[PDB]
Amino acid sequence: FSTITQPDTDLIARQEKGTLFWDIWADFLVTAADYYNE
Amino acid sequence: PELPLSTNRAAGTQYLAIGAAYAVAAGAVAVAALQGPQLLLASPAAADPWSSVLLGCVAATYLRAAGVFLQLKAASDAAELLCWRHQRLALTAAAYGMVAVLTQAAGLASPQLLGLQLLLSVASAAVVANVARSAWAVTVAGLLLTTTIVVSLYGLFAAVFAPAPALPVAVGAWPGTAAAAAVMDGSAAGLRRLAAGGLLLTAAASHGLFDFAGSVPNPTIYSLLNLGFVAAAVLQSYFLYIAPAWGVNVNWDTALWGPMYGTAFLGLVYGLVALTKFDWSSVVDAVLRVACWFAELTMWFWDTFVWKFSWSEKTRRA
Amino acid sequence: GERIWAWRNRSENERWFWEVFAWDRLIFPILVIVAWEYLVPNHLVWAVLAP
Amino acid sequence: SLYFVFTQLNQKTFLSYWLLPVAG
Amino acid sequence: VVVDTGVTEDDRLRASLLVQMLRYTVPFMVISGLFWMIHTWILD
Amino acid sequence: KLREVLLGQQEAAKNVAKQLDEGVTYMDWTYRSTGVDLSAVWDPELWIRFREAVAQNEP
Ligand SMILES: CC(C)CCC[C@@H](C)[C@H]1CC[C@H]2[C@@H]3CC=C4C[C@@H](OC(=O)CCC(=O)O)CC[C@]4(C)[C@H]3CC[C@]12C
Repeated sequence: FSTITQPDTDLIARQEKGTLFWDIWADFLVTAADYYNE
Repeated sequence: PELPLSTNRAAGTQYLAIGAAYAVAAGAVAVAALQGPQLLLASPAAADPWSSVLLGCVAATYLRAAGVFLQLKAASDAAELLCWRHQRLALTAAAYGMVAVLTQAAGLASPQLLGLQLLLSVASAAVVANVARSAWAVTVAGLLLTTTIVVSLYGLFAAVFAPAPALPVAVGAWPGTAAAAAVMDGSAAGLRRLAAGGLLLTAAASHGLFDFAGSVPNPTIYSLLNLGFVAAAVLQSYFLYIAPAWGVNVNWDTALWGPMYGTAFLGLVYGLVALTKFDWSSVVDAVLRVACWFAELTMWFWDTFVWKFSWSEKTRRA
Repeated sequence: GERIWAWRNRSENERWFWEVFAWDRLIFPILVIVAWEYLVPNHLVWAVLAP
Repeated sequence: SLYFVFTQLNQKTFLSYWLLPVAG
Repeated sequence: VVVDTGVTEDDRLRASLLVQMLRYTVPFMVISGLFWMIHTWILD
Repeated sequence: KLREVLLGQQEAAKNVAKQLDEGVTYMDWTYRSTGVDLSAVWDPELWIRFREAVAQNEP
């Protein structure tokens, strides 16, 4: 039961892409914004 | 019940004197081994290089005996003949002469053999007996030294406690003379009985160093004795490393050449390990390095050829 | 019901042993190691290093 | 301060079970 | 004729047991690698 | 640098090459040395044909 209810390829890829776009790119441009502060 | 300057200075002078004698005599018997075995003995069977190489071993070991007495010089100068370990050293020095003289009774090669041997053995007997009567009123390198003492102990306890070996017959070997298909003789027997005493000397030196610097008095100035335990060693090995070119038969009799070769190797590797200080925990770092490498290898193999790591392990968040 | 309640209050160590410890931490690792060493030729990479 | 006991060995994967039939 | 043979291991079951495991596991690796090439090494 | 060192021997250099080739043809040394018996999945004929093809340049 706990094997066949893991996230399939779609959700895993979504997780990886979300971390790439939000775990580095979001906070970095946040730092840039505070350095520079619709 | 301390030891004032009297017995201390007397013992020191005794030690330096007898040790200088042993040292110069060791150099002399080295050049004599380079000359021949007819240099000191009278056995007419001495036309073989095996007596010569045996005498080279004699030379190196008497060098070691010199090192031993210089060790006792440096040690008793602080009046260190109060701890029971120096008493151990002295009683084993007495046992040197004990076994030597009782085995001389059990066999003698040439008059000069007993001459030199009993000379310095009676020196030892007198000094240790009277000074012990006076005293009555008062890791890795460790592994090498332990195996050295026990290998030399075995060499002696096997060589003398039995009468003598018998050479290979080689049936049909020129039924005339040239000793082919014959027994052994005075020269051989006594020259060998010597070699046993040389390995005894280095045995006692090593048991002393082990039971003294097993906490490795002051651990460093033993550098003196260290040279006496290394230099001799390597030169000994040198002769052995050319004994095949010399045309000697070193392989038929294990009861003599075994201890010599093993002790030469052990002394050389001891010098090497003392040059770089294997801390008995650096082998742990070596094995951990090779194990880390092979772990990195099997992880790659498993993930590439057997079953991906992203498949077999669980994923989170859903 | 009362008998079950009494028995359950006296048997907590054995219950945890048979539920959480018997297979997972006593029998499974022994079986696994013995079975791996039954197969797997008498090499060293295979007998000691890869396990 | 620990005891002398094995560790769980199957909280991560399931591959280990593959040895029980094969050996058998 | 110089007739030559092999080594011929005597076990037969410990000899072939790590190569048979590979014969069963490698196909999945090939399939996954091929489709990975297509859908990720191109469609990055 | 290696040309003279290889031209020197000219006999061991043609013994080791022979052994290496005959050992890569039939991978029968693999069990005693690595534990995986690669001789069961290896095709000597395909390797021999590969060798001769690259030797003659005829794909
Ligand atoms: C079910 C039948 C067939 C056998 C029962 C097995 C268990 C009751 C045994 C087997 C393994 C044992 C364990 C093996 C190792 C240790 C370490 C050892 O720890 C101590 O020294 C504890 C003593 C103390 O210092 O208090 C002994 C207890 C313990 C946890 C044991 C507890 C009892 C266990 C689980």
